[PDB]
Amino acid sequence: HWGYGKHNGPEHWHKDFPIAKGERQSPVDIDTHTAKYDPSLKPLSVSYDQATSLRILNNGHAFNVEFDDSQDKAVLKGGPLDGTYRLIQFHFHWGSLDGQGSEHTVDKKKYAAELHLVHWNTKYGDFGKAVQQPDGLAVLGIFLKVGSAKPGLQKVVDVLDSIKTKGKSADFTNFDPRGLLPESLDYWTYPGSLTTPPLLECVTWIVLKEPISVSSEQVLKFRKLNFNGEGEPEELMVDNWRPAQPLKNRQIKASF
Ligand SMILES: [Zn+2]
Repeated sequence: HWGYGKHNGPEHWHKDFPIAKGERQSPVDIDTHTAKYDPSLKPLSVSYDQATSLRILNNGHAFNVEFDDSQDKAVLKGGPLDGTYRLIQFHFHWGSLDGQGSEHTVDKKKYAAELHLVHWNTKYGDFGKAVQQPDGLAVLGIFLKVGSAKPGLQKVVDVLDSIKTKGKSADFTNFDPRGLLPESLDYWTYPGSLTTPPLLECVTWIVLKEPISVSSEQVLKFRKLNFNGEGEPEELMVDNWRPAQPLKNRQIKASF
């Protein structure tokens, strides 16, 4: 029964998911002055040319674009990672207002939204096994600021009318996730967690320094989605972000 409201939101999650107060929770504030350049970090390798998108789903918390991860088609390698991580889904977190919506912050700055490209370590064989390992997932996080339209986002924006409510899905084949990336792959990296229940501590976070720009009309369309199911009272899907969590005994490393 978790969500983002006063009564079921992030301040409540620890009662069902005690790891909410754990040692490696996400997101965090990235203090750009404290993050250390790690000259031994490799360039990220983002290999999305064979990505096979299947479906888009309103899960009552966000919308997920899901990929065929039955083989090594779209993978993330390099940077801080050992081995091959397969793309399984992406989703966003966003705000009711342009001044909030991101989960990570940069020197306490909040962006309008944040894109999460979720990958799993193929050495664990399936996604459900991967989330029970400390190096099971790699999530590529990309900030969204409101400015110019992102052309490669518009196919996603166009289909949101067809998945307005919780449990609706639509076929979403032949979507190229390369169109959501900024020019630069400079990043920050730290060990953390899923930012939604069950809050598992299985994620290597890779957060790109360069935001992408989306238009006010693009993010407006995200805010027309509904948290509720069809035939239930309308609740706009806005402010589906977890606030920054204590850094505790962690260092954020910069690739640049
Ligand atoms: Zn996320």
